Amino acid sequence: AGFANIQGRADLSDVHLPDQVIKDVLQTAPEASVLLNRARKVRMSSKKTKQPVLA
Amino acid sequence: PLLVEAIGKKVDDAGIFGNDKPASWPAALIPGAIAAGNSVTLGTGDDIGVDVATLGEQLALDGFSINGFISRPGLHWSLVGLRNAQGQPIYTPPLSTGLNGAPPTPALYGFPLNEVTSGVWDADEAILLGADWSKVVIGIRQDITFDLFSEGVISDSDGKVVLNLMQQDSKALRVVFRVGFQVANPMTRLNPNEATRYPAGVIIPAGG
Amino acid sequence: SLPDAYWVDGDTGLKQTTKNIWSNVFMTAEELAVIVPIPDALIADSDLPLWDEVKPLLVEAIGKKVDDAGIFGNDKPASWPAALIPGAIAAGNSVTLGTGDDIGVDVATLGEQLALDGFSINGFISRPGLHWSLVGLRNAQGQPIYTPPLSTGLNGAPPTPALYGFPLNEVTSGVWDADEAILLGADWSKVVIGIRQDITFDLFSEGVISDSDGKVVLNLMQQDSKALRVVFRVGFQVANPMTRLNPNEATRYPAGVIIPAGGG
Amino acid sequence: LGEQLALDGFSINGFISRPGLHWSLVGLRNAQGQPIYTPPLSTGLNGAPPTPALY
Amino acid sequence: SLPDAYWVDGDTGLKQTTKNIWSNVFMTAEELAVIVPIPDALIADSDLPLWDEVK
Repeated sequence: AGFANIQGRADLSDVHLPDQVIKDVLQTAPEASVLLNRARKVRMSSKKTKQPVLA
Repeated sequence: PLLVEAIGKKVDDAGIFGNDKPASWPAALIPGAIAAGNSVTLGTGDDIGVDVATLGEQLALDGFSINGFISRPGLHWSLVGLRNAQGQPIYTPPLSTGLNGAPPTPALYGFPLNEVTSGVWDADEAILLGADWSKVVIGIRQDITFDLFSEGVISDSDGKVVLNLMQQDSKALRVVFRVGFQVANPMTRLNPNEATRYPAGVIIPAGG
Repeated sequence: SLPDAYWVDGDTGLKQTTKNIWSNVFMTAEELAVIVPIPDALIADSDLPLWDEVKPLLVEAIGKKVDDAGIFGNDKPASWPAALIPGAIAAGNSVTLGTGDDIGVDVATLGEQLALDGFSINGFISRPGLHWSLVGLRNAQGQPIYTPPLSTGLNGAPPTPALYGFPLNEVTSGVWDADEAILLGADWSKVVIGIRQDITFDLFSEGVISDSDGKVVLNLMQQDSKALRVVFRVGFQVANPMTRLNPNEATRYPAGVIIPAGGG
Repeated sequence: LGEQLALDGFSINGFISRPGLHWSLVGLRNAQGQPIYTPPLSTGLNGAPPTPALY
Repeated sequence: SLPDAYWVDGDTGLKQTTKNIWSNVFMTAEELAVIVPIPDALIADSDLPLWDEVK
């Protein structure tokens, strides 16, 4: 044919028409723990610790 | 970073709500206050401020003073939306409050209103927990430790091999953390009875 | 998703395994454009410099269509996601005005729904005239509510236009439909516009304007004329990540809307 | 009236008014019987009224 | 597909349109592998280097 030949998106390869990528993941920041910040913090050096109490 | 977050979530869920808790650990803060009777039902009086003051009185009757809260997600915006029977603002002084003006820092009775933004908070169990936080202790034995493996096996409870890292072209990352929890309730002159003295109190939802 | 961690049953207890999951989000560019033909006898003898006069109005006319598609969903391209107001309604992040006692408690109901989804409001956009409708409303006691009690008297100047310390940002470009919304509140960092081609102007001295069925309606060479073509390519995304407080995509949304009351 | 001008895109800039409107405003009471032209908490019958103004 | 071209019918004869077409071809990587076990005693005792021999 002579006329009305036109280049469509359907005529090209996936290598001609690639999607753009964003490397940054869409997420919210990780939440910090309640007790690991509110509670008083002590360094243990055995499986158990003991304290005397007035009773 | 997602494994560090997942560890912190399990510690809070054991220490506050008592879900899937180790057997050597004491009663968690919410079940411990409910068992001691340090509990209030929301809307027992005219505003959430009277239930919070009831929680403060219950700790004073045990010999402990509140120094802070942890609380449900979205509580602050439910407090700025709060009106008395005369249609006035409850949460801030009426003489300095109107719709143009910015809300205050999230607080009740001068204490910060720490909303729990992790998925741990079961709002069908509690609205708010108040305590003496000096009485709550976390013992760290081994900090969050990461190890990577390229030889070895993942195995069943019955000795059977389930994944072989060498023979199935795979690696694995192991995370380990070791931790203790204590809530310390010394003897007080006001409440010598161990079964009802406690250093924390809770507001629970209405109804069943 | 998120991984788990598990309690180990004593020393030499058998440790457990876990995994994690990811997915995709997309954005598509769409095109809006127009032509302005002028016979160059009129360009030459018009005291007004017509090409420098029309350009600001064409820039403004492009911006008006992007707002109407992205906020209200009017003439919206078929590839674009749901618009902010229809999306907020479908998610259930909606409040009918006057269900509470006071517009300030309906705005607070908005802030709580977003906080329960895991997002915070950091601003508004609102209907034209909202500020004067705020100075014009009363408590059940019959007194003004928009300012502190010691600044409610009718002799005094109204405050800077705001709700809860956020500026009202009335939409003065004429795009707004007050039968659909009074106020939209959002985390505005979660709303994204992708520029594929910024507004480009081309001026042509040659060729034709043609009908749908191929007739020539204006020949630029043979009728001593020029035409100005303007083109923009733009994409729109509203980006809700997976939050800790609401995992469900069907009900988590980063914006909320206050809507008009129903009829009798 | 201020809203109607804003729905046309004009900003209200000032007024002109009927004779005696100022003393009509200092006599303004709501349905609960409180004043409105000045705030109820900080005005009572003893003190001078404000300079004649509106918003 | 391949683009055609044409003979123009005299000076000021009407020239004709043409188009080109592409498609995709796909290649998938697959794995082949084996394990060879040997005792430490043989690796030590051998006068010939057993690993660089088997490779």
